Amino acid sequence: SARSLGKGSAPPGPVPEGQIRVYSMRFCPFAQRTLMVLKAKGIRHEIININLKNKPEWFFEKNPFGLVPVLENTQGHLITESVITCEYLDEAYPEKKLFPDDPYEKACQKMTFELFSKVPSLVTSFIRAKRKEDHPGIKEELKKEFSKLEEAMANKRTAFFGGNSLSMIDYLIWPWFQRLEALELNECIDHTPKLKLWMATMQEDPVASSHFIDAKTYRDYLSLYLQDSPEACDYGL
Amino acid sequence: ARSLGKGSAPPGPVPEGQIRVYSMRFCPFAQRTLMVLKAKGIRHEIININLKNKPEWFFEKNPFGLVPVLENTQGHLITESVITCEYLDEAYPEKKLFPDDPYEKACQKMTFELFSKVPSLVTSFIRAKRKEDHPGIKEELKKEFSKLEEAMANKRTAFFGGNSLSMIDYLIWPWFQRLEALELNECIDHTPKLKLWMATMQEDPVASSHFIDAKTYRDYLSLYLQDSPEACDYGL
Ligand SMILES: N[C@@H](CCC(=O)N[C@@H](CS)C(=O)NCC(=O)O)C(=O)O
Ligand SMILES: N[C@@H](CCC(=O)N[C@@H](CS)C(=O)NCC(=O)O)C(=O)O
Repeated sequence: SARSLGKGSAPPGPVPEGQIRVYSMRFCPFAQRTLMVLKAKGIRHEIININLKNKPEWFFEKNPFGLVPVLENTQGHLITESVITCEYLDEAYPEKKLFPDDPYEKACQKMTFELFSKVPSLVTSFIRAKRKEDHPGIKEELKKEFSKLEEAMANKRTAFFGGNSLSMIDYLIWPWFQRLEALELNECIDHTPKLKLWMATMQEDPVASSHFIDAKTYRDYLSLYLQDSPEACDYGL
Repeated sequence: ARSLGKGSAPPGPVPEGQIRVYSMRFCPFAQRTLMVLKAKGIRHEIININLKNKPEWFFEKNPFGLVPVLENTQGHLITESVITCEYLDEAYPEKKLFPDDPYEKACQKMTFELFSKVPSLVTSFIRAKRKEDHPGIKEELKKEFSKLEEAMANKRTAFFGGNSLSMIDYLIWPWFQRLEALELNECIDHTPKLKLWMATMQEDPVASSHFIDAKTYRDYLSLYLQDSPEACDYGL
C-alpha cells in the first residue's frame, strides 16, 4: 500500500538483505499471484508499486516490456512473468512448497492450470470493450472456459484445484475469480456450482484475501485506468 | 508406424522400463516430446493417432483428444506438450535440458514466453484461404519473430538458453523447421541470428530425426485441411 513510483522517481536502492523485491501494482491480478505466493511462503519482501500509466523510465531497466510483476533479488537477478516468478519462488525458496513434489502430481496441476489459460485475455477484452454495449460474445466465451473449470473440479471432487489443501494452482487462477463481482460478470458463473463454492472457500484463506478491494473502489480504478489516468494505480490510497 | 484409428485395438499396457507417447508424425507439439524423449535416451514406444479418424479409446487417454499424451508403465497420463517435456526432465534427470539455477531456468522460461503466440499464428496462417492467405498474419509473425531475434542478439549465444542445446531450443524448434514448407520464409528475412540458429538446429541429430521434406509436409497439410483419414499416415 505504498504510493507507486512514476516518471521522474529515484530508482530504488539495492534490495535489502534477507529480502526479495517485487515490482507490483495494487490492482494487477498477475502481480497478485506473486504477492500471494510471496506471502503464503513467508518470504521477506519489499513491494515497489509501479505507476503503469506514468512509468518511471528506469523501470524499463527492470523489465524491457514494462509490465509487472517483476522480481529483483539481493543478487540483482530480474525475473519476469507472473507464472514464472511464482515458479522461481517455489524453487529458489524451497521452504513451504506450493507445488507438489511428485512430477506426475505437479504435472497434473499444470494441466489443470491450462484450463484457465484463456481467461485473462477474455476478462481483459471484456474490460476494454464499449461500456454501454453489453457484449454477450465475450461473456459466452468465459462461460465455456469456466465450464471446463467447473467440470475439472467436479472430477477431482476436492476442495481446491490441486487437491485437498491450497496449492499453487489456486493462487494462480484466483485473482480473476475474485474480480468477477466488481466486473459484473457473476452470470458467467451461474452454471458453475463447484466454482462458486471454491470462490467462497478462497475468501477465507488469509492470503487470498489479504489485499481485498471492495467492488466499488475497483470499478472506479478501472474507470481511471481505461482513461490512462496517472492516478489509477494509486487510487484508494 | 501406421496411425491407430477408429475400430483399432487399444494398445496393451505400457511395457516396464518404457514410457508410451501418443503422437502424430507431423504434429509440431508432439515433436517436442519426441525430441525430448530422444535427446534424453529415454526408452519409449510411439503410438501415432489418426487425428482425422480418432479411435474412440483415445479419449480415455485424453478427454480432449489431442496429442501428445504420455503414458507410463504405471498408467499415469500426462497431457500438453510443454508439460510432458517438463515432466520428462523431472522424472529422468539423465541429460538435463533445463538448467539447475532457478534464475537461469526462469531466464529460459522467460525466453520461451516470446514464442507463445507463434503456434496459434501459424495455425491461423495454415487454415486461411489458400489463394490470398493474409499478409496481416505474416506481419504478426514478423513482429513476434522480432522479439526472438532481438532476444538472441541480446544473449549473443549459439542457442537460446546459452551455448549448448537447451529445452528452450527444442520447445520452439518445430515451428521454425516448418517455415520452409509453409512458405513463411519471408517472416524471418530481418532475423539474421534466427536463420543462423535454424541452420544449426538442422545439424543437431535430434532436431533432424525423421526428417520431413517440405513437399511431403505440404501434401500432409493438404490432406489434413480436407479431413482426410490418410493425412496422418501419408508418406509411409
Ligand atoms: N503475462 C504477464 C502479464 C502482466 C501484465 O499484463 N501486467 C499489467 C498490469 S495487470 C501491466 O504491467 N500493464 C502495463 C502495460 O501493459 O503497459 C504476466 O503474467 O506477468
Ligand atoms: N496445446 C496442445 C496442442 C496439441 C495439438 O493441438 N495437437 C494437434 C496435432 S498438431 C491435435 O492433436 N489435433 C487433433 C484435433 O485438433 O482434433 C499441446 O501443446 O499438447
